[PDB]
Amino acid sequence: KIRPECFELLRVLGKGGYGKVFQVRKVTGANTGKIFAMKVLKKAMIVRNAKDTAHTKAERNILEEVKHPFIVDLIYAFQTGGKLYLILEYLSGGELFMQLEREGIFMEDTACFYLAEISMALGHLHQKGIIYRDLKPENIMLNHQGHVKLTDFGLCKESIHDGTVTHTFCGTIEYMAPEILMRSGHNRAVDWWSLGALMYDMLTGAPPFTGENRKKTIDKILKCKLNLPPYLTQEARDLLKKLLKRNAASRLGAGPGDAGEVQAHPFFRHINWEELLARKVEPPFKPLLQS
Ligand SMILES: CCc1cncnc1N1CCN(Cc2nc3cc(C(F)(F)F)ccc3[nH]2)CC1
Ligand SMILES: [Zn+2]
Repeated sequence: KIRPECFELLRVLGKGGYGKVFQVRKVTGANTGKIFAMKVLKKAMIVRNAKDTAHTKAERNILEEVKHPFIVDLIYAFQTGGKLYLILEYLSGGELFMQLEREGIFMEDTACFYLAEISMALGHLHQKGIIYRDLKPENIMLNHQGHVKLTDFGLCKESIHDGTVTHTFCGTIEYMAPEILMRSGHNRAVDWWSLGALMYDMLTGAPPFTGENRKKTIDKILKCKLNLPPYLTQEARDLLKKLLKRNAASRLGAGPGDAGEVQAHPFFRHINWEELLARKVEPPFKPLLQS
């Protein structure tokens, strides 16, 4: 019978308006001593909002259904009279964002590795009719070995909440597709845009469309006049041009082949997809080894 007293609170990993994420230690039952991450959501801050209650139920359902090496695992889920609990696998490798901050710019082979693993998580989700929608570096974590882990499937993590309509404008919009920003309707092609923005950020040190303020940034994304730096490889530039297109339906990955279309691009010519999925490829960075 899984209950809050089954877990010892160790430390706070994140604090938002909707609740906290803890590192926890299981203290009862078979797994005694096992370390997990625990997300604790404030019911009363959710129960009033309609789209927030829906999103809370969706995260629960997605994570329980999905089993994939590059997507964070849900272990337990339970409720009390005021809190929702999610017990997820503890991931010790930090955020992808931290590795990018350390390095400034990734070498092509480094970027290629992360983008390739991401393309597989993305492909798996699309098979199940799930859309990720924001591939900003802070949404991607690394496991203890340094392999990719997609992890934001639930409520906005912020404390302030830009307006009270949606949660699009609460964090950075620098990796979101134009059609998300316009709310004109969208589909899985949004994830391939976003993979392109993350790629551009990895290879140049900054996202493709950044302005002084939020309005100028939005305007740059909608205009979608891509500036390809001339020192990227021919392969990297060709993939970026194909991912970062205003017209969603013409992006690489947007057709019937989905991840298959992106994976067949020459930028990924040195990737063995069976060995990658099996995690037999050594990551460029091993967080346990880092200082
Ligand atoms: C649970 C997956 C994970 C696994 N292992 C180690 N670290 C992890 N995370 C992944 C998520 N990450 C960012 C974060 N998400 C948040 C969600 C909230 C919410 F309560 F929903 F509002 C609050 C603060 C939050 N901070 C914190 C550490
Ligand atoms: Zn928000």
